[PDB]
Amino acid sequence: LPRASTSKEVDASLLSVVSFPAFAVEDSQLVELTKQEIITKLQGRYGCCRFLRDGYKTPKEDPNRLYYEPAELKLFENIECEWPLFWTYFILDGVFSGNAEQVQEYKEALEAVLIKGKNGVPLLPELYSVPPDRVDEEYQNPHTVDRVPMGKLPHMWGQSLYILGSLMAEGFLAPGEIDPLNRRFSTVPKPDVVVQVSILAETEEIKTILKDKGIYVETIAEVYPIRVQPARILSHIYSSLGCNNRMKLSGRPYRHMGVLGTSKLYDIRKTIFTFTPQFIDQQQFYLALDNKMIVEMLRTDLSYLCSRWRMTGQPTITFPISHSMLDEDGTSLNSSILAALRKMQDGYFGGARVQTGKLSEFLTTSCCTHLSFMDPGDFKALVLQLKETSSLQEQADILYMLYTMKGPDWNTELYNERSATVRELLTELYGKVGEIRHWGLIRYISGILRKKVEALDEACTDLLSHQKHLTVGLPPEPREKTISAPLPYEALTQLIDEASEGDMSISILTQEIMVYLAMYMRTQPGLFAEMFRLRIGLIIQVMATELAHSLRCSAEEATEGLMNLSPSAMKNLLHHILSGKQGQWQRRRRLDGALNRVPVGFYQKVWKVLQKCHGLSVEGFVLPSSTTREMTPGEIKFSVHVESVLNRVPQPEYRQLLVEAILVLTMLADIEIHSIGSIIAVEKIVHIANDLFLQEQKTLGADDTMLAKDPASGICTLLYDSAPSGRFGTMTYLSKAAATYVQEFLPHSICAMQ
Amino acid sequence: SHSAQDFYENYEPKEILGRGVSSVVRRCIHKPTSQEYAVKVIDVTGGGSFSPEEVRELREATLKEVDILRKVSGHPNIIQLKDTYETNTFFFLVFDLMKRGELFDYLTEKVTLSEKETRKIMRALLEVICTLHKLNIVHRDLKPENILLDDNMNIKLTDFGFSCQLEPGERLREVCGTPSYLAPEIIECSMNEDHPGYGKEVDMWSTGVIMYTLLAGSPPFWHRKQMLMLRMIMSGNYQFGSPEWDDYSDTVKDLVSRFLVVQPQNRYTAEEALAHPFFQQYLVEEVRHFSPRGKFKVIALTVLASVRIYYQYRRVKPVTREIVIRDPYALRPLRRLIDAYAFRIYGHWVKKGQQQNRAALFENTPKAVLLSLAEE
Amino acid sequence: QLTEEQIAEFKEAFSLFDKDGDGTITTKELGTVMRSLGQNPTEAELQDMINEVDADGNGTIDFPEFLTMMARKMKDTDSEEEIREAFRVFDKDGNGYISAAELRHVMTNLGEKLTDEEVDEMIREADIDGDGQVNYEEFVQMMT
Repeated sequence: LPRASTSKEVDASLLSVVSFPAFAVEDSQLVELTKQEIITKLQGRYGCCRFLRDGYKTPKEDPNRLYYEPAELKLFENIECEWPLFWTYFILDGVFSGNAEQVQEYKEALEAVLIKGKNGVPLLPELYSVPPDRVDEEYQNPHTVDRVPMGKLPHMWGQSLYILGSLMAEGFLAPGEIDPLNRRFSTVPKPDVVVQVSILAETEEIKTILKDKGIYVETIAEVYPIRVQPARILSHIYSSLGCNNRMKLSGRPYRHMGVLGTSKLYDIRKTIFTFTPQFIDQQQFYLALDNKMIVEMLRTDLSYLCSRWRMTGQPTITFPISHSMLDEDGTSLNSSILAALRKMQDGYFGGARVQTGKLSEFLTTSCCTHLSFMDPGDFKALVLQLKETSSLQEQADILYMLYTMKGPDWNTELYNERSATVRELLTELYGKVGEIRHWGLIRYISGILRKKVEALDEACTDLLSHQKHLTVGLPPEPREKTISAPLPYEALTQLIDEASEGDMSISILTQEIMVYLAMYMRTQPGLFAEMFRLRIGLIIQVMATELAHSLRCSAEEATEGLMNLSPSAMKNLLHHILSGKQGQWQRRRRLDGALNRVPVGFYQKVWKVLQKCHGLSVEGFVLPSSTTREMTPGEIKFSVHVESVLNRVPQPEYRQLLVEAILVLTMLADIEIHSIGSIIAVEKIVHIANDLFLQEQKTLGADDTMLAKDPASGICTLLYDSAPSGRFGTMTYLSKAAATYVQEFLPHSICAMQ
Repeated sequence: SHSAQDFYENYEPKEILGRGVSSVVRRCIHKPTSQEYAVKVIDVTGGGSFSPEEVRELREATLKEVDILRKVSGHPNIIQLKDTYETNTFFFLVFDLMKRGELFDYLTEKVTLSEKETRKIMRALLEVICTLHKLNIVHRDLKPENILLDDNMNIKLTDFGFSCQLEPGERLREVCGTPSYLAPEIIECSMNEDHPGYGKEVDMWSTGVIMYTLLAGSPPFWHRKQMLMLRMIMSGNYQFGSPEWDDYSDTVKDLVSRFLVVQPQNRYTAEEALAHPFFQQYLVEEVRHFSPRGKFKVIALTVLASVRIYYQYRRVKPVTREIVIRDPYALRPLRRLIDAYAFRIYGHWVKKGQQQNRAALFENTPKAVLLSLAEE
Repeated sequence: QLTEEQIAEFKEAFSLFDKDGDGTITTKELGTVMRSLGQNPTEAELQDMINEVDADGNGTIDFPEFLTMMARKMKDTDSEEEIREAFRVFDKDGNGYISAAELRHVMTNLGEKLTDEEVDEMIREADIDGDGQVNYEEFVQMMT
């Protein structure tokens, strides 16, 4: 809401959304905030500008030329001409709901900017252009120089809007006539909604088990007038609405169905139909094979359904108990399931009120939808080895080999009576894989079947909308990709496959991690602070290294253990890593460098110090100070430029040392009031500080073994071990080295004063 | 212990405000008058993972809590339990919605505090502890994380979960709390069973240790290993750093030293602590009658102060950039800036528990071969 | 550890510093008492003193700040300089001895409404040798 897009800080076109046409907004505080921001930022003398740094109708830019060259330093600053359309929107916005004095003020302001033409009638000019001669004065005194009209002015849009506003203000028409749908009451709060939940038994054994513990339900039978089927049938049925053969129309394309669609009842040819929620589907992914996962998705869906429910009538949810919800012995339901049902009872579960009962009572009070469009108008040796051999590992290996070699769809002829295809055998493998709960090959066979998780694109767009840049693949580049814009489902899948290469399981792991990140972003959007770019491969490497350290095993053993880990355990590990909760300080520095958790104001301080020097060179590469006028601190390109400059070194410890030295240099620059006028090399600062620390430690009397040397960086590991603050921390040494370097390039005078 | 429907139709839930081990804090509004409150939803069932014995002990503990908060209600500096509701699965305790977080966030953000707010905070704490001791009620859980802050810098104690009544003539022999905040008596009682027990002296020790961590910024006693930490807690050799306590008055140091005393009998009480000159203040008085020697003394001290203020003013030293190159930790602003920046960079690694603490960031020891000698 | 009579003398002194009872020393009153004895600090100097004595920039001084600033142990050298400066203040006349008349002018400058008999009793009780003058040793031992 506050920003029109990721590139424009503010746009005056947001007024139309939050005014007379198409009222779609909530949290009126946001309305007031955006109105005040627009008034403070874009208001001028005879109107307002669309957005900052627009060069339309300017004495520069060479108007006969398009495709603006990247030379917008100051040639389009504070000279945006004007647009009275946002002014003429304000009078209507004020006169609509309850404002009168604002209406008179805006009308008085607008009458002064009017131009009288033929026959003496109001006429609204398009824009007022700055004179080509008085341009330097405006740069020092903005909104002070008079302007002249420029361009066409038969503006039908603004004139019609002004005429409509004047007619409405005259009192001839009421606000209730323009909108008969009553769209002016979108700011009225809705108190709450009660959710209804129905419980069914899959067979008689399940019903007996639930009645053992005191839960009374009815089986799938005994409700013959009512039928239940999954939601994919509902989607396939909906894929026939609005189809025409003469006009070449194929109807609605196939798409997934949310909880908001399955909650309501349906009527198909004088019958009652109910559809179960999508997240209890086991033929798509293995996410529904975990009970705690089912519980948390159920709680989230319950909260979401109770939140909006902008429909009429109470909702209805059906949660049948399947065979997979029992224990290992199959004689009782799991503890989590019985706890969830008991919490559903007594009318409080998750964050909503839950009322249970039977479908007979819920029929008289529930939303019903009437559908009318549905009315009638030697490989043989390998096969033998597969048949005779045992163990899931060998079976999976031989199936994968045969699928890659000759059997994408070829019949293995394993059964002389039934033609058993490779895909057929792979599918029936899931049946025995699910019973053992062996999370070591289910991912492998899922990679063979190339199963794709539904609703990935919405998760990706949700992650992108938070001003974050996503990344797929392991380093280094060009193999690293950068998805900066939303992509189609097929394009995203193929990009993921190309980034994943032939490792196969990497694609499934990346999809899983993306799902976890999307799920956790909504609930707690505060743990992603101090991070700008998300890289999946670095994350997986971090988890592998952490597991290897925890188990004190080899990398292969750590990867095998990570693959075996349950999805809930993977979520817990991801949460632990994200929360952040010799060998102690070095590990912290390595983790921080791997996740490059920069402070919240690093870029602003970098820009501020850059404003008082010619640049900051790192290992030959230099960042010129001329970039300060070509960009702004809020712009993403500056941030990615500094990140690209910083990540030249591969060692995370070096990156952290660089960050600390830059921060201490920015702090120290405040005390002095002078211009260095020279290139500052931070590696020299780090080396000088390390040498000073080495000399001090040698003076103290430490033996050589304590003051060791790194194999490929030249920095003592005890320096990495040193705490930041304190009288013996690295901060003091870095400050001393920075002061020495500054003195080395100073005109024999510091004149420090604060 | 009213029925749940009254709570359902009386208070309306809202967004989360905090999370805990097994409970979450959620804001609620009282429909008749639209006043805001904070509720504590406790799941006695514990998501179905609790054995019935654990469930029953949780209900008993919650009930004894509720009945111990009932009696203490009335003090303006204590939590007010507005309403309670009980079900077979949940407890709903309605409290006042304060505004901000605990003292932990304030201390982390401001690194160290000054004496101006410290005086008021510890005056309020001494008043509350004196009131509690008068009511023959002990708390034994005095922690910075158990104090909430208002918009007007108002603090009220909470988390009485470990509080219990003490019959006269009785001596408790139980061990609880984080290892940093035990007074020596609990440690001795844990090690040997022949000691009679402890009393309100543990509250005084907690007050002293929170004094020290509020002033210095780091706990007086902390070390990566537990058994040694217990050892030099037992020996009791708290020390003040050289370039850390060179800008503080002697009265506050004396009060702190009086607060922590190994002998339980010699420890200062709430009234004796409140009688200290550190809290001394005057409003108006005209009954000062005395001998001329005192008049000479007062005029002499007046002249002395009037001539000493100028000399104290002139004692300031310039920026001395050369000393900055030599040693920047000597200057107070430089040390403050370094500490603030270090806290800002690594402020996401300080949480509850003995594993991570504020003292882990500062390193005042001359790291050298002397680190070889750790213990026996 | 302080005692009750010391606190009484301290509050009497703090009341004497503040000519108008307000609860604060105030910049104007500090300037007035500075000029009364014969010194002219500038406004910048005065605000420097104010920000140095106070823990923040409120620009005001209260009772506990004076407790803190005069309960300090000044050792010997700095205390020796302070007592010499106090002596020189009391020694406006180049004689090196303190008489009843000099005390009279000093109290009048500080704003004390006393009488000749009171100051005579004061100097008689304070003096030990009975010569009518106070020596350095007597002054330093009295400073307790």
